[PDB]
Amino acid sequence: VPSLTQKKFLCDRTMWRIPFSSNFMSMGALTDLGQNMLYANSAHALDMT
Amino acid sequence: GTFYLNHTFKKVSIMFDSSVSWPGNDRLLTPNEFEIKRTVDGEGYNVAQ
Amino acid sequence: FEVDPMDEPTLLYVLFEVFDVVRIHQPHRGVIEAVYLRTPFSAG
Amino acid sequence: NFASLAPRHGSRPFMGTWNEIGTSQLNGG
Amino acid sequence: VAPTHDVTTDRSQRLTLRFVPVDREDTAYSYKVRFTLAVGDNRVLDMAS
Amino acid sequence: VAPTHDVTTDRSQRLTLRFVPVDREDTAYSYKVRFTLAVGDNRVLDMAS
Amino acid sequence: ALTSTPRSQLNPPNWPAVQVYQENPAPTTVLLPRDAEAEVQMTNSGAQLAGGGRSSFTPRQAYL
Amino acid sequence: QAAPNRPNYIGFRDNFIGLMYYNSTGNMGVLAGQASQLNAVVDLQDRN
Amino acid sequence: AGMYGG
Amino acid sequence: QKFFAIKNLLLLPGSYTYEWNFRKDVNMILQSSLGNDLRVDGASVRFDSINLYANFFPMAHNTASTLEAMLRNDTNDQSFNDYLCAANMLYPIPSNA
Repeated sequence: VPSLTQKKFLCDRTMWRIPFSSNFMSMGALTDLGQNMLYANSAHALDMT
Repeated sequence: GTFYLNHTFKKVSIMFDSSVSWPGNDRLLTPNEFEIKRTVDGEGYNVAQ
Repeated sequence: FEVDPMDEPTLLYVLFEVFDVVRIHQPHRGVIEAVYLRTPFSAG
Repeated sequence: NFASLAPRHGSRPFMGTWNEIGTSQLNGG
Repeated sequence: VAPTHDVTTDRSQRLTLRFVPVDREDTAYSYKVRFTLAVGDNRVLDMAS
Repeated sequence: VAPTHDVTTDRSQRLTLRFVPVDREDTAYSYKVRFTLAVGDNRVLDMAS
Repeated sequence: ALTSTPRSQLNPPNWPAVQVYQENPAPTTVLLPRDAEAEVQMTNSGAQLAGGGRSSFTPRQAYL
Repeated sequence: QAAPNRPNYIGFRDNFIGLMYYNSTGNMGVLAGQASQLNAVVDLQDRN
Repeated sequence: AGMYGG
Repeated sequence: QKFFAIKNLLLLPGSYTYEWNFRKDVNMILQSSLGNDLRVDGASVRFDSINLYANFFPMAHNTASTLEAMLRNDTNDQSFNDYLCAANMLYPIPSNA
């Protein structure tokens, strides 16, 4: 009897992460994208849906 | 000079030192062996119907 | 090679271990070059 | 020196060991 | 203190680049593709990914 | 003598190479193939073949 | 007087070679890729080549 | 009683708009150098 | 390095 | 993508034609449990569309051009080794030899 498929992922016990680096790498605690001349100068409100 | 069995051949390889197929170098349409007569079609090799 | 007697038609996997170096470079902007061999059993 | 590329642990840049430039992975080597 | 002098850029380049075929075929036992992957003057591709 | 010195190649040229259609298109009376044949810097095609 | 070639037969049937504009471009400088005087020795050593200074195994590159 | 079906006009959208993905950052296109590949157009979710 | 991440 | 020359290669930019011959033969693209010797049961494949992907690292255009104009050389050039690095010879043994 014919069928479709269903796909789903399971990520328990850990949190999703998004690093604040412009290449997204874990190069250090500080990042290149965190201490540049744009985010250390000015204040920035964020909207996050 | 009677010869009439030239149509009964399948696949001809020539290996120098049992290492290199002779024309080598990716010469021709299938370079490991000299395919005189392929029964099935493939991607289309057959000459003169 | 001496093997135990077997039922079905089999074969043997002789695997002569050789070298393999696949030294490449791209000396133009968009042109790649490959220079390689295996050197007891080389294509030559 | 190329010190502006390594992820620095503090003031000293993290410069790796000398086996981190080639490889010798053959079957039984 | 992971550094910022010329690692990750401002110049607005992509991160993944899916390529799309020419040479689309069919065979009773085979299939083929080819991809004119273009990369361009910079942004060196690592070819393992 | 059948001379050497730049008559036959060395550097892994394929002799015959099957090209391909990209975007065949169909009407009920016609059939319109659409090729991209290409040769690069060498292997100067005869086009009678 | 300023422009036309001084000739006897106006409307001649067969112009000479020198009184007709020729086309002499520059001699075509052809860059030979790989001089095979030391490249056929590399394959006979056993290394099959692929791809394609200009090459790493030979240092010289002549062009005619 | 047969009243007529009421008419509509299936036609192409005026100035053919919506037929090219605009401001869908990700479904954009690019005029780019053949040798250089770099984006000479980037797009935003806003900026209609 | 004791840290939640790099 | 397991071929040893193009496995861990470092690819300086240009425009590179990249062909591939996939296999549609259902016998050695699948795998049975019990030695279900297929191609007679009715198993088949069909490929809708096959796409490439790649992952560029974003290097700065002054420091990529001190990689690229330093990697383009005669002495700075990649060289890979096959792991198994051998040549099978494939000798048959007839029935009970």
